[PDB]
Amino acid sequence: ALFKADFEDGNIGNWRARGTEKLEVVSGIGHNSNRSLKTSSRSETYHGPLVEVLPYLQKGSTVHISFWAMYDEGPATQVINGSLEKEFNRDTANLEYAMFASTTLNKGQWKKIEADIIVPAESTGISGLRMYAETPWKQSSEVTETDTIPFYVDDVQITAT
Ligand SMILES: O[C@@H]1[C@@H](O)[C@H](O[C@@H]2CO[C@@H](O[C@@H]3CO[C@@H](O[C@@H]4CO[C@@H](O)[C@H](O)[C@H]4O)[C@H](O)[C@H]3O)[C@H](O)[C@H]2O)OC[C@H]1O
Ligand SMILES: [Ca+2]
Repeated sequence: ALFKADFEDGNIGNWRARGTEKLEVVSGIGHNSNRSLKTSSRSETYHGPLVEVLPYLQKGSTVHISFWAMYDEGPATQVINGSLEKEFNRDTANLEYAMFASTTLNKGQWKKIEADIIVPAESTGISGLRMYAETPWKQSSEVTETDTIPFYVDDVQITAT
């Protein structure tokens, strides 16, 4: 148990948007609970809730990340991805991204996204590693309504292996 977010305290914490989207801890919508993190006002596939997690982890280790996600408007099914944003040498202009997991969700039902991930070693110069959720990438030219639907995440956990 290295990191846990259940949002039951109502606090956004260090969770942030990636662009112009809106994040809000809502009540009355949750995974077997009353609170969760809603992301809305998405206008890119890459808009989604993100949190910095490097400080919780040991560089050079393997950890297990999971979370639950739900959407309740738009298409009948939609893919949601779990991804990592990585910063090296404190160079904010040259960020990297990787999908670590993907599942197809049915409208209105909660489902788990999970995978092992590798935390790069110290000698890489890694300086940020942030987990986030999104829909499949993208492209601004081609982004649609179904791609940018609002969605909920809950019960985010990272664990040792
Ligand atoms: O292996 C490939 C993967 O690397 C790739 O991952 C996608 C890479 O693009 C990601 O979208 C990025 C997200 O960051 C945006 O920058 C923001 C916009 O400017 C400011 O508002 C803000 O400060 C920045 O954070 C960037 O514009 C956008 O392109 C996407 O989420 C990843 O899924 O996927 C394809 C694989 O082949
Ligand atoms: Ca919750």
